[PDB]
Amino acid sequence: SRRYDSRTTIFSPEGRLYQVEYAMEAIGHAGTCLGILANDGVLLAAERRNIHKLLDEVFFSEKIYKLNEDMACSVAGITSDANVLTNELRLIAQRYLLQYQEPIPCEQLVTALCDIKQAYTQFGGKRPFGVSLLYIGWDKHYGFQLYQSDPSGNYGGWKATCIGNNSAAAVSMLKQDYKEGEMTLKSALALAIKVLNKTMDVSKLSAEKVEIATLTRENGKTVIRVLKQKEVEQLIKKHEEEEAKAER
Amino acid sequence: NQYDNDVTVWSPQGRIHQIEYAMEAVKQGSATVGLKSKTHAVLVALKRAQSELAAHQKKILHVDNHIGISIAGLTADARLLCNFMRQECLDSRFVFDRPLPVSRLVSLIGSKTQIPTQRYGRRPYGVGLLIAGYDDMGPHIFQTCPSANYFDCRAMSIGARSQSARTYLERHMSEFMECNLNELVKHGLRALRETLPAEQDLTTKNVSIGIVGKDLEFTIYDDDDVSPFLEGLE
Amino acid sequence: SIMSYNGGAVMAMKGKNCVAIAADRRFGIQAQMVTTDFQKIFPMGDRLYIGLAGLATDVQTVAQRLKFRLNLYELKEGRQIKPYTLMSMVANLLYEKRFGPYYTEPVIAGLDPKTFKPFICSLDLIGCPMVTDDFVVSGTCAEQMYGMCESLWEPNMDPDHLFETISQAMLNAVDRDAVSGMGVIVHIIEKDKITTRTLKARMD
Amino acid sequence: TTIMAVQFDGGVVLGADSRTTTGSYIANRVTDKLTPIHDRIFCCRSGSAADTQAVADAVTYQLGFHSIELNEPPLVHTAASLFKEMCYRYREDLMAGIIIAGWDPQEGGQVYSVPMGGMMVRQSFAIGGSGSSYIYGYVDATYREGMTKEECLQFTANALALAMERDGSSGGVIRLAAIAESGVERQVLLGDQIPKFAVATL
Amino acid sequence: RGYSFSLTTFSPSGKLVQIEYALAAVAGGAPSVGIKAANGVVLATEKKQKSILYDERSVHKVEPITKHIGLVYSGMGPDYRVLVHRARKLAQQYYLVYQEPIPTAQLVQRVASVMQEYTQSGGVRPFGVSLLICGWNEGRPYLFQSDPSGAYFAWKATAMGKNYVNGKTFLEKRYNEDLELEDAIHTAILTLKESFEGQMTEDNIEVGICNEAGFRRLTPTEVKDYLAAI
Amino acid sequence: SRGSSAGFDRHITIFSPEGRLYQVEYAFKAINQGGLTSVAVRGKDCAVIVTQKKVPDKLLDSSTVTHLFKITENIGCVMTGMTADSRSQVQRARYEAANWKYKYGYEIPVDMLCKRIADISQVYTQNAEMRPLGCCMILIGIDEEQGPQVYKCDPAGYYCGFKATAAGVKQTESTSFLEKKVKKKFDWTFEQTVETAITCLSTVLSIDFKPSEIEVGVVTVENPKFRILTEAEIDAHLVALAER
Amino acid sequence: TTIAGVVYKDGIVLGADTRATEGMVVADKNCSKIHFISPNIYCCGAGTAADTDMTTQLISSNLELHSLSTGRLPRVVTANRMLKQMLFRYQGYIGAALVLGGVDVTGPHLYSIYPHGSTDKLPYVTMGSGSLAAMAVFEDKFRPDMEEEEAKNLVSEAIAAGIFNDLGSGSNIDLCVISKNKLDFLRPYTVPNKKGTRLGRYRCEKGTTAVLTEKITPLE
Amino acid sequence: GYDLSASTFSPDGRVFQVEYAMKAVENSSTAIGIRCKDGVVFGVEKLVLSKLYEEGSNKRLFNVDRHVGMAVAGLLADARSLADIAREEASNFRSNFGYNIPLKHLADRVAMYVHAYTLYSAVRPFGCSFMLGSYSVNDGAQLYMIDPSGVSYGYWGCAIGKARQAAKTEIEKLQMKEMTCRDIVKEVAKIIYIVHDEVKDKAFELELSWVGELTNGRHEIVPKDIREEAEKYAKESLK
Ligand SMILES: *[B]([O])([O])[C]([C][C]([C])[C])[N]C(=O)[C][N]C(=O)C1=[C]C(Cl)=[C][C]=C1Cl
Ligand SMILES: *[B]([O])([O])[C]([C][C]([C])[C])[N]C(=O)[C][N]C(=O)C1=[C]C(Cl)=[C][C]=C1Cl
Ligand SMILES: [Cl-]
Ligand SMILES: [Cl-]
Ligand SMILES: [Cl-]
Ligand SMILES: [Cl-]
Ligand SMILES: [Cl-]
Ligand SMILES: [Cl-]
Ligand SMILES: [Cl-]
Ligand SMILES: [Cl-]
Ligand SMILES: [Cl-]
Ligand SMILES: [Cl-]
Ligand SMILES: [Cl-]
Ligand SMILES: [Cl-]
Ligand SMILES: [Cl-]
Ligand SMILES: [Cl-]
Ligand SMILES: [Cl-]
Ligand SMILES: [Cl-]
Ligand SMILES: [Cl-]
Ligand SMILES: [Cl-]
Ligand SMILES: [Cl-]
Ligand SMILES: [K+]
Ligand SMILES: [K+]
Ligand SMILES: [Mg+2]
Ligand SMILES: [Mg+2]
Ligand SMILES: [Mg+2]
Repeated sequence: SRRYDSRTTIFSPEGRLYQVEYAMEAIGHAGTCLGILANDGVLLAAERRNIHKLLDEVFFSEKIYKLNEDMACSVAGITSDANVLTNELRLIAQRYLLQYQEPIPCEQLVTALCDIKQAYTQFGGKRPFGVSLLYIGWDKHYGFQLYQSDPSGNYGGWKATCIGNNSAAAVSMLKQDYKEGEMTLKSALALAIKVLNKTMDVSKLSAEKVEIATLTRENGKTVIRVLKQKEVEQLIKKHEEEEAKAER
Repeated sequence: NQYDNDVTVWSPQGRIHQIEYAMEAVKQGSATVGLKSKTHAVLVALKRAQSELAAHQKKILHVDNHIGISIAGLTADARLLCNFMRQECLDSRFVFDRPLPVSRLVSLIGSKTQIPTQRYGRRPYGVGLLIAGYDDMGPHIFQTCPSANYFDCRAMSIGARSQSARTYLERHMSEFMECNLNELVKHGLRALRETLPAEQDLTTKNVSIGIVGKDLEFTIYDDDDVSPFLEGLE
Repeated sequence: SIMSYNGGAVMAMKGKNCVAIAADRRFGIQAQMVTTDFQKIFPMGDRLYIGLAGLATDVQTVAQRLKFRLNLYELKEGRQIKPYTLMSMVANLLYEKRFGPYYTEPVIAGLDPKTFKPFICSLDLIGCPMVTDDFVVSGTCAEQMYGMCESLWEPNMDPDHLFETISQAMLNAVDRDAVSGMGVIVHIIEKDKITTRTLKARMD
Repeated sequence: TTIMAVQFDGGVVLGADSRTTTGSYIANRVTDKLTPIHDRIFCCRSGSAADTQAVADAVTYQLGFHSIELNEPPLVHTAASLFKEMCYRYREDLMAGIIIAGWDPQEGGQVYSVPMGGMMVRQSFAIGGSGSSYIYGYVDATYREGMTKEECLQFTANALALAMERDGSSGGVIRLAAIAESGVERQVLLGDQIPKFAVATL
Repeated sequence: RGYSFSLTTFSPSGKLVQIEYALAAVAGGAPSVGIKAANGVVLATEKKQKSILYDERSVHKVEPITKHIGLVYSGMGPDYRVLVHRARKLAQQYYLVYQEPIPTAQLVQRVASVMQEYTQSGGVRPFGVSLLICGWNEGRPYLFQSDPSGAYFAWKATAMGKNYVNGKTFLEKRYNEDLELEDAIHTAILTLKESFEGQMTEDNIEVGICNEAGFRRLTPTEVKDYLAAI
Repeated sequence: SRGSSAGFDRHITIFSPEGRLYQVEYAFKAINQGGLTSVAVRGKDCAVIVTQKKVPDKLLDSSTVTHLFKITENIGCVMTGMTADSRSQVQRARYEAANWKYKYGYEIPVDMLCKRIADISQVYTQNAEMRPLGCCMILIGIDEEQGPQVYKCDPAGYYCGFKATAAGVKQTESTSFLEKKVKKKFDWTFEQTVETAITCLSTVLSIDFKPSEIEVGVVTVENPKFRILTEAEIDAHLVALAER
Repeated sequence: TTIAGVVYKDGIVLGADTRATEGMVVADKNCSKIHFISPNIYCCGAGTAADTDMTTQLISSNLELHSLSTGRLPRVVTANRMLKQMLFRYQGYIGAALVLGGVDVTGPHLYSIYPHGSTDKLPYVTMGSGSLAAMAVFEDKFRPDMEEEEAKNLVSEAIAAGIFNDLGSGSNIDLCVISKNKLDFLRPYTVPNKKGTRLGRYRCEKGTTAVLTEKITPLE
Repeated sequence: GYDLSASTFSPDGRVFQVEYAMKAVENSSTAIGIRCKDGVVFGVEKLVLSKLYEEGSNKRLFNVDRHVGMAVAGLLADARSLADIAREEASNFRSNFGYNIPLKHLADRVAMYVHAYTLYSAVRPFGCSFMLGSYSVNDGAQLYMIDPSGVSYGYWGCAIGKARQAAKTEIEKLQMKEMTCRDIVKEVAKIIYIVHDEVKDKAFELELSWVGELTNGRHEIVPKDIREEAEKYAKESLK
């Protein structure tokens, strides 16, 4: 029925896809989520929105998802949509392992999901998924990698990036502080906290309010770990001591 | 207005504007005439020519040995319906080894053409047909419409300025039953001629004739083959 | 017989706080040995292994498709799969093919990922599970294996004694079977380590 | 199996033996082969136990629904036609030899045979199953037009007893039912209540 | 055939308004409460029950999913009945495959996923319900909420429906980690009294509990007893 | 809020800004278009349905004008609201019951039948392409353990069992009448069940009936088969009431 | 297999042996053949083991969905209909031969169910390759309205008759007793067979087995 | 607006698309049925829109089974499609159950098919009302009428189309319970002549059919000579 169809998969007069753009507005309001590539690893750091006192803390993270043995992601946008996409990511990665008996290379996983997102903009008459994703991974072709995808089904690779609230401000801080070829997991961790400290300007930054995951290689094996709160408090402490030095 | 775009939307006066609009396609077609006697059924059609160098559109179509049609409205819809009629006739010969009775064929058309008038996104057929046939019940002239209704006729005309042709046919219809073939065709031609601007005449380029009856399979006459019928409109 | 086309034998066996699983190493086609290092035992966890005997192509397919399911299960759930739950997962996979089955009859051996209690079982080709407290056997020399296991196995054996018993059960059983052998591999599973050995074995 | 039904003025009598066999093992020695399909309509079942139970359950369903929709008792002819439709349609996958009998207010007592293959014919009396072979002659000689209900019961019990004596696949108890406007009356003949005919000693 | 286009879409400010409006149906529902004690979970709800004419026992808001899992809701009752049925079926499908009762979180994830579908799939509106789901597995109690978007959250205690914002602040100033189940049942009922209007009987509230023995509804006579102190 | 509207929320079953479903609300109004009221009451021994029987036209065969339907031999029903919608819901209940019996081997309990019908109605409130049915079903039957039962379900897909209930134009007034009467009764339970139903109906309409102006159907613990009273049977009740 | 059931005064007694065979080899000595259907209904299984397992699990599950919905304890007739309609649909290719017994609102009921989908409702039934041995015990000794202990004695004797006279049956006797008031799942009920004890010792000391290769992998 | 789709209720609980379809019926010329002691008689005022049409063109009286007649008013192509539905339901009933479909059941089945077209945006309601009549020794005479909403009731007398009320008021004057079909045909013809507006619509054919003891329970056209006598009685009665 033509009267009720809101026509989610058509062009506007300037060649735009409004549902896609409107979905990108939803993402820009979600929790800030950054990714940083180093020489010995990659990390994801995300603002937690689940912070009410009475929440129970039952899973290992809020927005960090393991995808397969060598990859993880984080998300900004509609949570339920993110649950659908991450489930589909895990399936794709296992279909590839089944078929080739080696892990899916990172960019091929990202591309495979992005083709699904693209299809939702072109046919079917459905709303797109209100999700942007950061992917971290290791594979044997390109080593440590960091990708970003959005509701248009576009993606790109990054050395550092940010999605969600105050992204623009976070990317400027990264542009300035990030050292191409010269970062370590320890200095990327420091930069991540520095960035979140300026972009959560509502308000004073706390371990309860962030989640950090790191991805490294130890003895021919990928290790993916969500940092315990003790470790996050220590990084925040160190960042605050560092600002004590800042003048003299 | 809000009631005129969808064949599924009844208006508040209990009409369906899409069906009425589809009937306009038939009123703007070129005229055709159908009439019958005790022994023959005749179709006469005016063929409209797009330019002086164009042939003149086919208006009369063969359905089966005992059935032909004349068309007014969307040609592509005419062909779709004609193909359905052909297939129903072939089926009845295949299964029963005898010609499909003309009135049963026309019931089939009614039932087929009704369906899209009741389903969203579908449209009526934009074509009206005059149907000439002969069977155990004698000769027949039937008329079909985009509304899916159909009519059993002594004679009929549809298309542009067809009202003149109907008036002529009412005026002389008490004569039709007892006419020989020649008389009957002439009556068809004179009715058709009433539809024309005063200047213009029936010619071998613009007239087409179809005849079926007791001794005669459905046959179409065009071009030089209509000259005998046009001579001695005297 | 379809199950003797490739030949092969697996067994598992329970001790005190430990389990053992063993397999011959022959990949052959009827009479012809093709290779002598063919894998029939596959890790489904740090302390949980599945051994498959039967048609070599289905050994491989069932191991792979099982792994696909298990990986999805572990990512979705918080956690490492329990031994009993793996059995069920495998039962379900096999019975889905009830009317055109995979020709493989697996054994599972493991320790519970939280309690470390010993677990062993076997299943038939359509997924009927059998849990035991001693041993299980599958392959073309099942009768030979039963004879050795029934005579040698004892309750509450330590890792060293379990190793000796499973080894002797396997070696002597396969030595009466034309299409099993060409080497035996044995895994002992303990809380704190896995020990993997190939045995000195007849190669005819 | 041996099954039988007989029309009388105002109703029907139905009977069956009670033996279910797999090979020559008796899996049930007291089977109830007379199954109610509606308040005054029964079927007697022979052939495959599984097939006849499944078909009877399905027809009970169809007839019950039909009867609620019409708000009237079903015709015996309608029950029979439903059996026939299913037994004819699936004749290649079913082994079912059925007798449908009952009472309705329009046509009274009626007996229909639906033998294997799915034809349907009304009869004054019907016999079926493996044991029926042994009683064609008996029933052809003994049947009389205008029998009472009680005579029909006796005639049916005698016929079934004779069949049961000779057919390895029939035996056990005789189950009888009488159906009329006033309702259904069921009984069992067992042991010494089964009519007896001496074996012929020299 | 069915409308194949989404009835929930993005507004220019990035909102899925149909989900927002579903949340407004929830907020206008009858109040519901969940409190995770140290040794169990309690779910309690008010019956929006006019009339003495109602047979209070004929339909239940607090429902078993499995031996070990139960549900209550706030918002549209008939929508809830759809989700109870699907949750039960999801729980059985799990059991047939794994031969272990479904962990509470896995059940929530699967139900939440059904709710997400109804925000995107063609020709349908979202569910106008939020669920509170309790269970016991791996030696421990769980309380979850699942909202019309398909988002789900693990709570120590919460309230939903009419006056939920105040209910939550009442629980904040009253829940503690070491609290027992018998105490928790009380505080759940007190939380309902905060927004009641009507005088509470055992016939116009429903209470369910989850512990190591399993999930069950408290009987009228058991509720009556907890109400004597309140 | 307070009667707000956006987009197509008055045309299809999508949420309004307050979270309402206008199209479902309008289906309740459609129940009243027929101008009729029904009442049902359950006691310890029976359950009863009473409804108005309006035959305005003399040319109608009044034996075909009814709102009482047999669903199974043991379940009866009264329908209120749009007539063809009601017939359709009656057929579907007949189908559900018969199918339950075939699959499960015992008669469908009245509560499960009412629930199933309600769950079917729910789909119409969540799927945009069809309207809700503008009718309300009241079912009566005997449960072996709980005694006589009265269940009602509505176009929102809500359902409930009752001591007594009503439907149609004077539903509220009937509800108040019945509430006032049970409060007075011991163990809050109706005892004179046919009388209460007819009296309730007669009060809220202000009519005082002839036996041809109402229909009455019953199920009892001693006689669980659903029964429609004849005129003469109904008249005996009207006369017993008239004299006290 | 030998499986059997009896209706007694106050309920049902079900019985079974515990042998499973693969060919003419014992594969399981302690197979559990008495399956949960619902808290008041159990089902013995004979025939193809995967099929008895899967069929009873599926029906138990669909019945749990049914009772959750009705709020009532299920009926034996219901389990019977569901099992038979499924087995009929599969035309005998699901090789489940079942003894279904329970106690419901209408009292105790016992059915035998065959792979092609026929069922018989009877006060005593037997299935499996030992079914004739067990049936002979029943024909010889069954009485109506037995007491609980008499009925348990009789079902164990009938299972024993299969265990000892049928090569397809062996090992232990399991019972299940179901009344209005009680469910006793007696596994094992009796252990009439036992492995003899080992006269020699084959405790092979470390190094007896020659080893080609070893790898220790430490875990957490 | 609230009146575009049969899947949309108006705010007062009406389905305007069904009501508009009913208006199509109410614009059509009048058809009547009368049940009497020994059957059912149908009459239709069949307006002749052109003298070029054959006598009998556009019948509004159909045989839907050998024992069942149908009389229609409204959009004729919709009515014919309904006649075909009724025919198929009767046929399929005989094939499945093995006897002639009872009238009431046929009426209820086709009513439910009509009703199915009043729920959805995907289809439009039928623009027709129709009567079904039969007779058998077992069931007596039965006359049902079905409207575009799918409501179905039984009647002693019934009229549909634009002079419906004028027709009904004349039908009420007859003691039809005590009359035979032969007497009733004359009265049907009479009533059609009464309600026909000869000023506004110039020409009509009377169409008559019946089913009753006199046709042995077969629905049949009234024979030509009986119809002519009935017309003549009606015309002189108009005097
Ligand atoms: B009778 O035709 O001999 C009798 C009638 C049935 C309807 C009771 N038939 C049989 O006994 C034929 N037997 C079976 O169908 C059967 C029974 C059992 Cl227990 C198992 C397998 C089979 Cl195929
Ligand atoms: B009994 O019917 O003899 C018994 C019942 C089961 C439930 C234990 N049946 C058997 O022992 C027959 N064997 C199996 O179904 C079987 C077959 C296969 Cl292919 C593999 C293993 C087993 Cl255990
Ligand atoms: Cl992986
Ligand atoms: Cl991988
Ligand atoms: Cl044209
Ligand atoms: Cl054209
Ligand atoms: Cl027209
Ligand atoms: Cl025209
Ligand atoms: Cl797979
Ligand atoms: Cl049987
Ligand atoms: Cl036969
Ligand atoms: Cl036969
Ligand atoms: Cl016998
Ligand atoms: Cl669409
Ligand atoms: Cl449910
Ligand atoms: Cl469970
Ligand atoms: Cl409970
Ligand atoms: Cl049934
Ligand atoms: Cl009272
Ligand atoms: Cl049954
Ligand atoms: Cl009208
Ligand atoms: K015999
Ligand atoms: K809707
Ligand atoms: Mg060897
Ligand atoms: Mg060799
Ligand atoms: Mg078969």
